[PDB]
Amino acid sequence: SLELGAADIQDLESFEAGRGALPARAYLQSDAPRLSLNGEWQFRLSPGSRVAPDDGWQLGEALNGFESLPVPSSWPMHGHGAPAYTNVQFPFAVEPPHVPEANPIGDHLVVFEAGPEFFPHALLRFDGIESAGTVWLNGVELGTTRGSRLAHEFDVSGILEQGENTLAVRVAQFSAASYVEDQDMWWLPGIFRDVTLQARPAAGIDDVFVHAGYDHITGEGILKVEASRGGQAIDAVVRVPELALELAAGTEVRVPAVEPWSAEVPKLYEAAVSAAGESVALQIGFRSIAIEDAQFKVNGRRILLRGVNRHEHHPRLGRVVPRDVVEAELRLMKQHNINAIRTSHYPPHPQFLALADQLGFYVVLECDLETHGFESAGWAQNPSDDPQWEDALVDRMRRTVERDKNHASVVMWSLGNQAGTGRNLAAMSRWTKDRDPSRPIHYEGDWSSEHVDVYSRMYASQAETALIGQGIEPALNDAALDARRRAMPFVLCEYVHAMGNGPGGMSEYQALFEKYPRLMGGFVWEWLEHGITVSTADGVDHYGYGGDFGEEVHDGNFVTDGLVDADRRPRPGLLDFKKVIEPLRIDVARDWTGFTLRNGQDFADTSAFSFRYEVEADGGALDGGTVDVAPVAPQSETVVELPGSVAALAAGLSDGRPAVLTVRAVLGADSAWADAGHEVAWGQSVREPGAPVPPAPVEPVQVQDSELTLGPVVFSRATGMPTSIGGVPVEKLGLTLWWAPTDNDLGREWGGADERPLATQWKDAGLNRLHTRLLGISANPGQDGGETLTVRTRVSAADKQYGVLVDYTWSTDGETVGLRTQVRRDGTWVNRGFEVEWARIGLEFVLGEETELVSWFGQGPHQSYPDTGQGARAGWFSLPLAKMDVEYVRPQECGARSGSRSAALQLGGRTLEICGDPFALTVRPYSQDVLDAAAHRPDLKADGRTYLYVDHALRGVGTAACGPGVLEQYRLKPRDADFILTLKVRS
Amino acid sequence: SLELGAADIQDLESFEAGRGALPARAYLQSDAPRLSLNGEWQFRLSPGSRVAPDDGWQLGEALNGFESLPVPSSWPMHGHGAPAYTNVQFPFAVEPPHVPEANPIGDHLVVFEAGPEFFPHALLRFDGIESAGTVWLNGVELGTTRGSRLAHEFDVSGILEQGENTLAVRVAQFSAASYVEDQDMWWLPGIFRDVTLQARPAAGIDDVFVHAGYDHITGEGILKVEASRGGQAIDAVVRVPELALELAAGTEVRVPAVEPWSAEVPKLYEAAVSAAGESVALQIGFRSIAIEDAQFKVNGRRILLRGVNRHEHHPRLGRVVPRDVVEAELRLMKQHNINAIRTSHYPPHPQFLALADQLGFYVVLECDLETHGFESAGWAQNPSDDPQWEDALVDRMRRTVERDKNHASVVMWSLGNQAGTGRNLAAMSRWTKDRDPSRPIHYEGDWSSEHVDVYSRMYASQAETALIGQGIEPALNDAALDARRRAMPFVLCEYVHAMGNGPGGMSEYQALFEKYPRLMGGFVWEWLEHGITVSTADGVDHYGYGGDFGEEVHDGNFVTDGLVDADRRPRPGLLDFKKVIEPLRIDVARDWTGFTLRNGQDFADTSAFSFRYEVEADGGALDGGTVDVAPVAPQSETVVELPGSVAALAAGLSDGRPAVLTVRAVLGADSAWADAGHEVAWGQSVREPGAPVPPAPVEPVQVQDSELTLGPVVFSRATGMPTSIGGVPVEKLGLTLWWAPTDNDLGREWGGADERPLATQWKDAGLNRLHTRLLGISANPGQDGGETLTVRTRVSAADKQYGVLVDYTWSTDGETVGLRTQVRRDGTWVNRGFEVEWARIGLEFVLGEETELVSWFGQGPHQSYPDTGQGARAGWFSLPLAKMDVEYVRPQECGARSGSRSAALQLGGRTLEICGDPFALTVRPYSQDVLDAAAHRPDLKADGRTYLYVDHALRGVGTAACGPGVLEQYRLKPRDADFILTLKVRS
Ligand SMILES: OC[C@H]1O[C@@](CO)(O[C@H]2O[C@H](CO)[C@@H](O)[C@H](O)[C@H]2O)[C@@H](O)[C@@H]1O
Ligand SMILES: OC[C@H]1O[C@@](CO)(O[C@H]2O[C@H](CO)[C@@H](O)[C@H](O)[C@H]2O)[C@@H](O)[C@@H]1O
Ligand SMILES: OC[C@H]1O[C@@](CO)(O[C@H]2O[C@H](CO)[C@@H](O)[C@H](O)[C@H]2O)[C@@H](O)[C@@H]1O
Ligand code: NA
Ligand code: NA
Ligand code: NA
Ligand code: NA
Ligand code: NA
Repeated sequence: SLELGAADIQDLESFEAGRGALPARAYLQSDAPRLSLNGEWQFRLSPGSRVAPDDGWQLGEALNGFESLPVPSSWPMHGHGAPAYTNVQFPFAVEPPHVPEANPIGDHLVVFEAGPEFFPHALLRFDGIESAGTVWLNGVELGTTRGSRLAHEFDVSGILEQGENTLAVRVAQFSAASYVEDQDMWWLPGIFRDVTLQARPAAGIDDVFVHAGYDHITGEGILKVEASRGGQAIDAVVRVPELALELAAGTEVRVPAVEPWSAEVPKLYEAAVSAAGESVALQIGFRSIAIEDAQFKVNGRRILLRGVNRHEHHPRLGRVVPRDVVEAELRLMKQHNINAIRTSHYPPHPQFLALADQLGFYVVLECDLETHGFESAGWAQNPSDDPQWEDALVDRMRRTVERDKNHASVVMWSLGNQAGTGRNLAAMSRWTKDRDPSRPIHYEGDWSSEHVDVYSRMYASQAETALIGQGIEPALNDAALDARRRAMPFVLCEYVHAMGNGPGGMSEYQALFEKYPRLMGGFVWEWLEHGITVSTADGVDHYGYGGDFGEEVHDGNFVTDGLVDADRRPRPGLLDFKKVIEPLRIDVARDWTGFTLRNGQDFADTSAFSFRYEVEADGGALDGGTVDVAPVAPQSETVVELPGSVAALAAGLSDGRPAVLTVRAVLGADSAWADAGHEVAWGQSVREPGAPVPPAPVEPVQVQDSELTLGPVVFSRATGMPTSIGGVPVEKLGLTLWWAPTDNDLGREWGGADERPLATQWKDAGLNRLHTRLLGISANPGQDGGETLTVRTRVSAADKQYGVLVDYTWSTDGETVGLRTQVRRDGTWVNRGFEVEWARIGLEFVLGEETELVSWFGQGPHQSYPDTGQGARAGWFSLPLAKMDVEYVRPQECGARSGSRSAALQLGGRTLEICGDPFALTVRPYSQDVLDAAAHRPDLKADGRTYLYVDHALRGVGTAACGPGVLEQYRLKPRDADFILTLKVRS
Repeated sequence: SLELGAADIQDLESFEAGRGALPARAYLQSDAPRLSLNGEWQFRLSPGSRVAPDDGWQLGEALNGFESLPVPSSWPMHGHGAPAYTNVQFPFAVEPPHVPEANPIGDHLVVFEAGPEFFPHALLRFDGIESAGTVWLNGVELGTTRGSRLAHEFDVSGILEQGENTLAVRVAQFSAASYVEDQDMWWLPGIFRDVTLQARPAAGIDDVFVHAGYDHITGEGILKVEASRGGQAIDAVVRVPELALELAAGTEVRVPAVEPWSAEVPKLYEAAVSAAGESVALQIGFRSIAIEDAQFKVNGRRILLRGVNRHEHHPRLGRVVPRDVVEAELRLMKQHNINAIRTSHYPPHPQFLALADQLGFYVVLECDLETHGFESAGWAQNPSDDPQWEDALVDRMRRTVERDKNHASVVMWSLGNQAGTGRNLAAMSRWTKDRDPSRPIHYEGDWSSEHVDVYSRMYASQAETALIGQGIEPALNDAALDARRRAMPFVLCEYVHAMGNGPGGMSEYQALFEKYPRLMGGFVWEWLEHGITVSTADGVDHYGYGGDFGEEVHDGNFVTDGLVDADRRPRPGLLDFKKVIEPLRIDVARDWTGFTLRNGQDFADTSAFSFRYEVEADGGALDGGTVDVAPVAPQSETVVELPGSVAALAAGLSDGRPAVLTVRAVLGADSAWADAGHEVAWGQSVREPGAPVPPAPVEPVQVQDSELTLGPVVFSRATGMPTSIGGVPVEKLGLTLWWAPTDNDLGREWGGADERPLATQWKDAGLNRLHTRLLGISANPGQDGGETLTVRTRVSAADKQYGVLVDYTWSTDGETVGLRTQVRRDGTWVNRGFEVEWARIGLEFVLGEETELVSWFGQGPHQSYPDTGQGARAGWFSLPLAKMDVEYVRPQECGARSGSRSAALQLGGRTLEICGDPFALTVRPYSQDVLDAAAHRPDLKADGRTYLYVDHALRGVGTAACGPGVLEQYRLKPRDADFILTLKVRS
């Protein structure tokens, strides 16, 4: 037997959990001495175990090939190898427990000083190593770690020396554990969380288990704080000053009155549990969780989960998320009305839990387990059902539960994610129910729900959710399991996939959540895009995604699928989501006399809010103020009268003058997560502008050799298109039916016998390559010697027989231009046996000058499509051209403003104004073909023109990248259509 | 009505044939004065009719915007616009008779002098204008042309002036006629054939119709030469000096003895038909065509068509094919045993016909008609069935037939190609049968064969051809039409699609052609690749194809699908085809005493051939000479004894010494198409070398820290791979299962429920991204203290569970290395529900040095795959590395030499030798991933290494790009396998 490295590889292929570690326990704030070893370490990378040197480097002397590296780190974020993104696919051959030969081996070393306070007893703590670590101290092997997002501690008593010590950690990227860590995210090896030296004084406390229930009938707290040392219960004193409590650890007491903890009102009581040699500081939130009548209840009430799935990602540091970024993003979530977080799909940094307790989120704390890439072989060799993996998988769940069991914010334990069904998941569930019966068990991966307490699905359609909400979904084959599941409350652990332009269809889910008590709510997939900052040639910065780092196998931009970008800048989807889940409903009376107010919170009344009104018109604000609202109880409603001035202003409005009344609920005072005046909810009533009246056609057509003139518009006699409007140069005018595919349009819709993505259906149909034939140009009798001009055209694509006849009828009184567009199908829009859907029915104006400013009356400020835009409110908006765009990582259709009544483009010295019945407005400095061709933002280039899109109809954007496509009501099937616009140019 | 250009466009949209032209007639060699106007014209291009100037340019004075252009020309070959390639797709919206707005308009003008010999009467002749011409002479409109590959003539009497004249031609690229000219080829507008001024003397001859039949019972010729003027029969004298004939035009006579015309023996008699004012020169071939007993017969005998489809293309001049290129390519065809040409899919240049008469080809003369792009709408609006198109389509057939009706080589008229079924095709057939009953009618497009005389298909499988050959194919629904068709002979007008590496499966068709009299044979698709020469940055030259010229819609490299490249360099497919269709069969006796000889010709005996033998061995030729063969009649056979020296040499051969006896039939004398010694047919008998005997394993394994040594091979202990063999650096060794997809592998195979191209099946299966895990390395007891070395590995791909266990067992005596490779499936090779096929079972050696020379014993010199290589003969070959490659336009797998027994690579100072039971050999200076990624030849780059492929098994290459995929016997399904090689290095 002559091959090198067999012992190292045999360890990496082990099914066992780590070796040599102390018992799993809680992460506890203690007064015991501690020393963080975070900082600059020395690092050496080898390409595999068989060539990783056995050169005594653990002793730290004469190190050849080492360089400095910050720890904690994801080491491919610092030039060592490269990030690699796969979704489901494993990046190595599926032969568990075997590892590939190409397996980055990172040797880590740091020298540190240990003072006398770490003797006789201390330990070393590692809060995360991806995926397999071997640890030596002063050349002595302490043990190994498995479970990349889990904590390990090693006793160093009698190995640590007073004074200088050398810590050495060999980290393998891949191991047998990789087979159970197949989350959809970047593969990033490293020592990516804290390394800590902790003294273990005699007569100390190793573990604590807080039990703090709430009796919602009596208002009492039920408190018991367990404390142990070496796995044995110990004498300790628990003190809770604010509740006047001094009690023994280990005894259950009834606190006469406590204020209960919820995400809405995250009341925490400071406490300490003390033994002779060590004191632990705790924050106690009293709350009880119960499943009753097919509802998930906290403190006696059904709650609504307004959730997101939170991965840990940083665009420059990988899995290392700085604390200030964590604090800021949780405040951002609260500021967008989120009340719940799922830790997809592993425990977070241990510091996250106290922030969730404090700011207030319902947390689904999920174990580090995912075997998704076994699905493609029918789950053959799945670790979840393989007896050899039982100890490893129970260990993951044990470490998960033990670390975070004291936190009020944790309201469910999750076994893992997309790991199939199997006996080891049952073992993990049984262990958890025995250890901590206070929290229900979640696991979507087994739809029978045999070993869980809630029925969880991901991306179930709105239709299926409505059936589940009514308790009428199809039965399981097993009657006993069906009865159990039908009595469970239902949660969407992932829904309304937020990739690219979208997500559409959020309102339809939310209406069901509000209607059906069995529905717990849902967690958007996902909070953040995992973009990785990259540099172009001129040092331009942009986000990269799958395949941008040389991966042989990858899943492209599927890692950029979030409500916020990697730097936590909101995508439009977050602005819409904030509105969808707003915790108050404000319905403003049509006559502006008042508003109906429903408090949708579960526990809090409306006393935290100030209720403000404003009336706005073309010239700005006309009236505004605040109104007193007696506190509305949770789940109750009332009618609030507005001051008489408001309705009087509505009564005096001249007909056709637009005006908007907005009623807003804002924070009356600073909270922990935002300042006074922060907006939480709103409602509006709009007095719409009258339809624009088309101008009298009193100008005639002036005919020249090659041009025609009709008031302010010049036409080409060869094309029939305008070449200038009031001096503004027009390079092209034509019909649009297509847009640059969104991420959703690139996904298959599994619903019918056509599984081509919409984008492919469009390409096959030629919708991206329309051409127009001129049929004729004629002038017609207008008014008082005036003439209208009708240009007849037909739009089709090469090699297709279907088309649309498009007639433009132009009229002018000399200042205002009337444009009537009529579209008529000529032949059936069917291609490859399937009917062709359209993205829109609209016009593209290509103008020969650049636009500096875009203003409009309609919905804003951000984009809106038929099935999105909930956060776009009625008003007057004005933006520089650049701010009309949306910086999605892969450029795609975006930036449309649906519901526009008027628009004004400032092209240098002129202003082009458009009016009509509702239209969507888009303005870009590059063409649709440039947008579609661009894979990253630097691929976009301005060409000196303005591309102006005026759409009479748009389709929805849906969530077809993962989950439901566009709902039926928002699909755009070929039809005949006609629409009127007016245009005019101002200097 | 204000749009510009409506009259021009109305003409372009006309359904009528041209206007103003003289009656269609034959192309005739006359003594009437003539003046070619070919030469430098003046040319102006406009982008469409509506902007094409009406500026009096036809008068030729004050021309603004004109530049010189050669005529004839395809004008996009000279910088004016660009070539555009589509296969089926129309490049404009399918709204016949309407034309797109983007429609290149080329104005052509030339000034010329007309002497007195062109008065009083002359005409102007245009032999081709694509697609619509309007002609003016001295400002007077003569008429228009429709039918791009058809001739038009215009009477200029009284318009032509003595002295200077100005000819003006406006040419539209697209017209209504484009709908009926949808051939799979480049769209190339232009005046692309001759322009001629011809005097029409009084008492002349306008048309001639030669009837020259052959009575094969009596040997008589049946001759009647019709002559007419102004459409009326005239008095003229026919003289045929060689047959001692002087007869009146219009009278049928019986010539007592004539020598008949065939492609094999193209006897032509010179003749002249003379009136008082004009004499026409003719070449008369006597031959009669008959369909009898479901056979296509010429001169009383069934013939075998050994055919190609000939387009007219030139890589720098487009549709203009210089005469010297025509002459050379027809000689090249004869030199590759071709005897038949289909003029796909329009009449050729008129000069082609006399060359075919002279050199000898059976010609299928096809009308300019193809409506293929209507198929995708179920043939809705197909012109072939639209009454408005009757006159246009009958006109095309009339001009087709009238031009070429005097040529003996034309043995069938074809109505067109892929034009569906319809009443206008029936009209064309009826017109043709009435006008010229002497030639059968061909048209594949209507499978019922209602209006034809032969049953024609394209790309029918070998299986279906065998059924048709036996007369047992499934019946038509209509019993009367079925009876008619079952009594027709059967031709493949297109088969064994020759795109890229291939075509495979030619032998299986040919065996059927020889077995079944109903089978007429077939015409390969196609003779030439339509590559267009393009230049890179350093002025490197390469061929471009579809999409390389900016086309919005195109069909890529489907235009490069020929037996020869655009410069008429043979592809390997032509070398194989020559052998498949060789007209003699030579079967050499195993004992080398003689050979069996079958004469497969239809008319000629074997007297044109010299029969040569040669015996070759490792040291070169050992014996050779000629042998006398009494002439063998067509379709007969004989046994020919070889001189005794040959068998004596075979008897004396020491066992295991390779030697090859080749018997060849060459031209005994110069022919019109090749020189004496040109090889026509051959056969071989090979005395195979014994299996190489593996060396005694008497060397032990020498173990060092990181390396192992076993005689001349050094191994890495980390990988188990050799790092040098006898000093030759080895960078990598591993198993191969994949190759860079051929054009055929990129085509769908419609046969089963998996319609993914093989290339896609491979990509989905990960076959292009294999990885290898090392399982162990061990030494084992050899002989006399010697050791063998077994390296155990497993090959798989990321995210897959299937693999193959590959064990390498190495042995050496110190000079020769034995390598045994054993492959064993581990798990089922199924992916996405379908079994994964392999391209090969082989080894890739990546050597760290360049190869200058590759030599081998096996088959050669050119490439061979399991279902190709018929033209590769047994022998010893040696080539510089560059000449191992094949210059396909899109690089792809190619260059394998199947059937190799030994190989020698010269890498500088060393020679690496490989021996084994048969293996395929490939050697390249770049990797497979470079080959697969390259879209054009300049994308290939040498990297300083040698990539050496030794394959124990290969799959076939088939013709899946269009037609049958790999036949079952040549498919390579996953299996277990083992194979032995020996290696040794010489300095
Ligand atoms: O295919 C549905 C079926 O598969 C199971 C495991 O057998 O769940 C797996 O597949 C689901 C569908 O892709 C995933 O949603 C789930 O996460 C995964 O574990 C069954 O539970 C389910 O009935
Ligand atoms: O970082 C969270 C932090 O944001 C602050 C200050 O920026 O909150 C204010 O700022 C937000 C920026 O959009 C406002 O949207 C928000 O309404 C406002 O309170 C801090 O107060 C908060 O703690
Ligand atoms: O161009 C046709 C022309 O080729 C010639 C001379 O090249 O024929 C000879 O050349 C061929 C080149 O490969 C040989 O393969 C062929 O065997 C040989 O006769 C002319 O004779 C022929 O007319
Ligand atoms: Na609910
Ligand atoms: Na994702
Ligand atoms: Na108040
Ligand atoms: Na035959
Ligand atoms: Na082709």
